[PDB]
Amino acid sequence: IPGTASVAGITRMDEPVGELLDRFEQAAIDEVLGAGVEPKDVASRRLGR
Amino acid sequence: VGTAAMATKESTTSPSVKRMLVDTQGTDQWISAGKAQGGMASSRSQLGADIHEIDNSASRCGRLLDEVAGDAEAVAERRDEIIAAMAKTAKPYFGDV
Ligand SMILES: Cc1cc2nc3c(=O)[nH]c(=O)nc-3n(C[C@H](O)[C@H](O)[C@H](O)COP(=O)(O)O)c2cc1C
Repeated sequence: IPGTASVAGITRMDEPVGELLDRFEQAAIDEVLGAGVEPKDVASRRLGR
Repeated sequence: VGTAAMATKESTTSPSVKRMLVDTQGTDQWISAGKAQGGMASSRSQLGADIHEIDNSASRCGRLLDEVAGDAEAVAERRDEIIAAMAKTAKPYFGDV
């Protein structure tokens, strides 16, 4: 019972969830970094205050 | 992301299920109810809600039942075909009790 659009996304076998999601996010990481914007140093990922 | 993470190593889907999922390539357009496109099919559920399925024997049996369900005489007309369809799936019809 998968979705019709994302079945074509599945390509290989037994790829760990961590690597899969890391690549998912790294796509946007590279897309944003292509604009030439350096990152800023932050203590953690939440940064609520 | 739900679908892209099915064939993951930590997932408990059957290895044959994982291989079949990798093999099938779906469509980008909408799929009409009860029809199949690009190895992908859309059929109704037990309560009538629509479902997305891969085009396999179980999906074919489900679509046939959707074609048939709703009339006892319709079930009686094509009973043996329905028996064979279930016998092809993993939830087969019991014997003639
Ligand atoms: C096999 C499967 C089971 C799902 N079960 C639920 C569910 O129980 N409850 C829910 O709210 N969404 C459920 N979803 C939908 C997901 O929340 C999510 O919208 C979907 O996996 C995204 O599909 P996509 O990878 O094609 O973008 C399910 C999706 C799939 C593929």
